[PDB]
Amino acid sequence: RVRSITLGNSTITTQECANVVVGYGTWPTYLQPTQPDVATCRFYTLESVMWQQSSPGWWWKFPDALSNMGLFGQNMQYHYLGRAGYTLHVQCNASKFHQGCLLVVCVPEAEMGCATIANKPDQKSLSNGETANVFDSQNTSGQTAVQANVINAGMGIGVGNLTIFPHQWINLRTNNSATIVMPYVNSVPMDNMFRHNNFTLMIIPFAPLSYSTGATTYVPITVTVAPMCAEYNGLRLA
Amino acid sequence: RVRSITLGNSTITTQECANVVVGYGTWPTYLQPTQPDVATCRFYTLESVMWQQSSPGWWWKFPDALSNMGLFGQNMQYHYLGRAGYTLHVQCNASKFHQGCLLVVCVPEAEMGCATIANKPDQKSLSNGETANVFDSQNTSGQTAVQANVINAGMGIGVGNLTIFPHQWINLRTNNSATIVMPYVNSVPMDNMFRHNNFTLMIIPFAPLSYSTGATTYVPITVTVAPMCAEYNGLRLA
Amino acid sequence: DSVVPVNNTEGKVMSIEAYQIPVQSNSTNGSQVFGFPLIPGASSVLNRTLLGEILNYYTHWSGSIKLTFMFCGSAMATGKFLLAYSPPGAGAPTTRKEAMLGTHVIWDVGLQSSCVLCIPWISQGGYITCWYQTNIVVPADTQSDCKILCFVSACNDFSVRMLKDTPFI
Amino acid sequence: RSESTVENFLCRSACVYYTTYKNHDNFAQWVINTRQVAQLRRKLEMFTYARFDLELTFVITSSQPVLTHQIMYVPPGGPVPTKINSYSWQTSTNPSVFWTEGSAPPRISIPFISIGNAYSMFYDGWARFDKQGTYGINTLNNMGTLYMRHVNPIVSTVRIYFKPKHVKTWVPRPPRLCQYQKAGNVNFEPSGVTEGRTEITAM
Repeated sequence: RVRSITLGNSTITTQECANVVVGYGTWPTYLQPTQPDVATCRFYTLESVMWQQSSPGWWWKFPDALSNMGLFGQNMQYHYLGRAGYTLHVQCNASKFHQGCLLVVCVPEAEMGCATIANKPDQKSLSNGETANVFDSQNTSGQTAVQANVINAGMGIGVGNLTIFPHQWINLRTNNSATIVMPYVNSVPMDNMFRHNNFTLMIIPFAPLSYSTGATTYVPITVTVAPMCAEYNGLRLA
Repeated sequence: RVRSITLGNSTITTQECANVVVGYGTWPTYLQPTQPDVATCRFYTLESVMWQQSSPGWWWKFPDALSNMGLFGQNMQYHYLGRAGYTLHVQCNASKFHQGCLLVVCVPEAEMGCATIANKPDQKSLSNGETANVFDSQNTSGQTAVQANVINAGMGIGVGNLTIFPHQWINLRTNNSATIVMPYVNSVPMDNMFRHNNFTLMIIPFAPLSYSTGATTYVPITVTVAPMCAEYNGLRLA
Repeated sequence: DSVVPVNNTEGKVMSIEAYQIPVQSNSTNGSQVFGFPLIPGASSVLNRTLLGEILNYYTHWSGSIKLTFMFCGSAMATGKFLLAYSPPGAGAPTTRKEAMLGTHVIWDVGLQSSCVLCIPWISQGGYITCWYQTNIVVPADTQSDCKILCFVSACNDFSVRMLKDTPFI
Repeated sequence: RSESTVENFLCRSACVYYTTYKNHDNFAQWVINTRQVAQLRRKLEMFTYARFDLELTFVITSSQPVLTHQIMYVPPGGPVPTKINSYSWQTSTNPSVFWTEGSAPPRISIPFISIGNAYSMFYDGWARFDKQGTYGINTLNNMGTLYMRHVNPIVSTVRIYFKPKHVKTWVPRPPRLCQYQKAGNVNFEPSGVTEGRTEITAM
């Protein structure tokens, strides 16, 4: 019924009945000498976020989200060129007296618009590393701010069409988790992990959280990330 | 899923998935002519006790606990020498909105200390027959009283080490029952059941009972006892 | 296995409460729940357990130990804890993130009522800490907090070498 | 389902650029760009990556003996005219066509030319992380530039017709909801998902 998964020196627990979404039907694989690194294939658990009846949604940019994360974060600095796939585990802690529904979606090349049309968004507004950015329910206003109104997913599209990207729904009535496997996707086989975010993870409520009186007023959402088949440019003589 | 067990003229219901602890890995067996008696092999259900958020624990001494119990109680008086093993079924009635945890342990030769160091405890303070004695949360004071402070299990040991004796834990989160099979244990093959208590059953909370508002304020605990392989000295000419 | 008096603070040592690690359902996220020096023959937490008592009769000993953590909240309670182990000489994590980057297990009480660790090394130190990854989510407003019980025993073939008087008389 | 294929959806001619120049700074230019026409841009942006060859046809007219025009293509990284008589007009690595009025319009084919394995429609990154003004610029999408001049007072008008060929695309995206604001970015005015109705029920 319950499965224990160990990678490196870290262990997490998932359910055996949980479904797995493999984006684009493709599993991550290995690919001017290139050096693989398996020392980083462990689970990195991000600080959880709290889901309130009024939460508009959250997002993370991945190569950046793990930039401070130990050895993975170090390989990004010692090597200049590289690639990796990821497994993303998203779980909610809720009782049978809670209701609500989330869309958990991974979006490739999620270029985002600016609150001011004449400008481009700043680096921090686009990503705060391991700290989640928050979608707005209203229109965003600022000079370098990301236009975060959730209705357009910050991209100028309708939010209900994000289902075109690898995703899973979490309906607290039936499931409290999602697993997404994201293959490396780019126009080039390897890139500079500090100048480009391969994908963005977005968690957007479509059915507001609510609960019976006396129940806990919020639901924790945890995101755990496990890199796969990471590869970097070699650092030695030929 | 649910099992009906009938002994003699009495029936109880237990779960098929319930675990059974066989003390010391030994099942009770039969052993100057000696006469077996199967007429007493029935279930004797003791008056239940109520578990409150502040309950310190309960205990029973066995040969004595069943001394008023019909025929078993009579064989103890008609015969002078004998032996028996026991199956003890301990069950709790609680909802999914209750929490707490009990240690159910059977302790051989549980000689208990007196509240006054200079004295020895009286017979009633040691056992009240089928009525449970209660452990204290404070130090006991009296001249013939049993030192019942639960922290030392009334024996001068730390209570957390009682797990060395045959036992089972009841965590209301996962189970509401325990079954312990106790073989006859002594220095002699048969003894006088009115001058010696082979073992004491102790039920000690390690996690206080608590519950959601509106839920029943207490949890009933029922102890059911079934003697096995009872044997007594013969009462006839050779 | 015997129950470990983890909450052996002044005023708790004289009660059964010494064994009960409190869990505050609405505590600050990322705060420490509990933790201790992992030394069976010296730490006040472990030296009176069945394992701890036996080892106090020997001058030298070594082996691995097993630690079991059991959650005793309501059936409908859910949430996560981070159980982290700090190897000998590594000190102890100061934050949840630091603990997360070392060796650990995420314990989701909604799936597993208990979690078991086996320390590769215990000798005549390292640390165990537990962090509040999430709060504890319940369906109803309860009267009190939740408790965790901790148990300890020898894990593998454990060795002792020279007999001595116990230090407890 | 033939009209639904990627090739039938995208392999269609469009007028992408209109300009005038005179025979008396008097030259025209166009950077090849797939974000100049809203209908072309919206169809291409339903994908994240693409590869295609480009067919370019030039409709050239003029008004006040035989006029000859030169159309020059400068590949990414090639020399660029700043003046009508710049040396770059004669570079051998900048292909050009010499055409006279009265014949069929000029047509040339430019192959896929990125050094990446696909052109990207979107880029969640910076050309340089030290300059925040470079967000969204993928230099691998440089398709080259066209320059146009008379060979030797008249006014010429040029219409450039663009047609993708042998088109392959990857990673489909939602169609844009918002109207386009600028060609150099994805900025938008927050917009509602659909047109409204008066009540949730039928009739």
